[PDB]
Amino acid sequence: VQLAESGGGLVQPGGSLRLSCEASGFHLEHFAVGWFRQAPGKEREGVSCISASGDSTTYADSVKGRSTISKDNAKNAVYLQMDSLRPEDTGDYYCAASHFSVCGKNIRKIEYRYWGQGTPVTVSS
Amino acid sequence: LNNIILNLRYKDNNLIDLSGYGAKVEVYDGVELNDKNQFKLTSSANSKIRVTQNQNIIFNSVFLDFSVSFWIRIPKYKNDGIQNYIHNEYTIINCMKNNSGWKISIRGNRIIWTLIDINGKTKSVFFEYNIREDISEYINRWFFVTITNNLNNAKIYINGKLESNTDIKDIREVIANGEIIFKLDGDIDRTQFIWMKYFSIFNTELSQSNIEERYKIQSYSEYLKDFWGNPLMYNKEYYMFNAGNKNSYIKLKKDSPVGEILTRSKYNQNSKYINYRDLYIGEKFIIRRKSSINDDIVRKEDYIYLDFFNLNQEWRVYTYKYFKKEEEKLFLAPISDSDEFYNTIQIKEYDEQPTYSCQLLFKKDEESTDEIGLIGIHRFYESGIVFEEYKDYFCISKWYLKEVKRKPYNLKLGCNWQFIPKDEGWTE
Repeated sequence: VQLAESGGGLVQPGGSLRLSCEASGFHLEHFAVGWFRQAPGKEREGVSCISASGDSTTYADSVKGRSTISKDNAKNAVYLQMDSLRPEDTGDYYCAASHFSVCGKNIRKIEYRYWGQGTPVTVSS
Repeated sequence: LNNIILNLRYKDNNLIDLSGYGAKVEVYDGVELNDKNQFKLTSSANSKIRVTQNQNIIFNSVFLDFSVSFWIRIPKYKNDGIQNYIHNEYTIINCMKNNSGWKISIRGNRIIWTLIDINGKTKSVFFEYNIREDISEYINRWFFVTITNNLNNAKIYINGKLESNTDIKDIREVIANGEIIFKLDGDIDRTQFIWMKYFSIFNTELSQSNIEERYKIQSYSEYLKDFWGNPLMYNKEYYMFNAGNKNSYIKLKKDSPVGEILTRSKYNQNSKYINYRDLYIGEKFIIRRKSSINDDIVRKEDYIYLDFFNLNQEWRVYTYKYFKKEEEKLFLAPISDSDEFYNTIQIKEYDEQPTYSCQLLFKKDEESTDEIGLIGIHRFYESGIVFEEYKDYFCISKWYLKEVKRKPYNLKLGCNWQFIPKDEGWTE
């Protein structure tokens, strides 16, 4: 019961990038799912999250317009499209599963149970 | 009439005969009283009650037909003094004159009604409750005893149901008009005691109908009750018990905001006489008001916060405001005035029969009309596709909402909770 993590690293300020995760271990239908970024010198923060179904997803304000998030029940996977990247969105990126189906307005690391292992992104000159 | 000749009840920090015949009641300094009409017989010598019945009015000589009714609460055995618990019998109420009359005794898990005629001849009838139950519904909990006598059969009814019968044709003249002495009398331990309520002596053989009705009436209260039968209190510390999952208990999952459901640790010693499931386990809960407050007694339909102690802090039990499926896990978290959650619970007793269970209903507004769900235990998905694995969680479900409307009310429902406070009548 672990979570695979994919998505590239090095990109130039303004580009785009897609991050993905495969649910090798448990089924994924009935659990909400979230994405968390951790930059050097900071503690993990929520970026976006999706309901167990597709009822509605929530985003952090800074990437609010930029990123969009999706979920596939067939491939058992979840994706995060991040466009117009800033030189600040750089750091390790993680995925996790919630205990509840609902995806709350605010994002708390407490609700999410699986993690591991981390795919790094870097945005610089 | 009510066919009643004795009726001890509470008044002005005293007990009193309100039968209307004016018996003289004497309560010594060793007997403990409370306004909820209970009284406690201890081991100390001055813990007795003498009743002098009225010898100056009715035919105070003998009765062919009579009944004795009362509520009782008997403490659990000591886990080491078990041998003493089983061996020693002791009298609690004695009514003798000239070596004849009745007496009520207790030998361990057995309660005894004994008759003696003037010839010295004796006859008994009793009630025994299992001391191996994982959850006993009689041990240290209030129940209702009634004993009916004619000149053929001595019967014992517990909570309205007939439980024992004995032939007493060989039994002849019984002397009734002796002093009635409420005192623990035998080879008892220092820490021995008994709780009693609503003592009444009738001069008739009560029918099962009359007895069950009396049970329903005296059992009724506007307030709710905890695991033992006493009033349910605000601001008091409680463990939780699920009527549908007797052997289960709630624990905050590690590094998590949800409620796990684990299995109660049992009696793990080497006596082959007893067996029980530990009751003082799980998160310690506590009920709070939500604002005419008065006394700290939790009544039906009252609006409450269900809190509990995590580490060094009082946390609260919430739900997510809109969840899609039928049921959803409950969200345990520090106390906050949040937007995404409901925090207010309305506490209900959907049961029409005498029960110690209550249910917890989440509503949108206390002025509103829409019902979210009831609080219970549900089995949620957890692991992989290759091997299905499910786990019990502290939940809120819409499913109970229609089930409660079924009559007669299903006692084994998972929305049925009972609160268990530390009581000196239960050691483990």
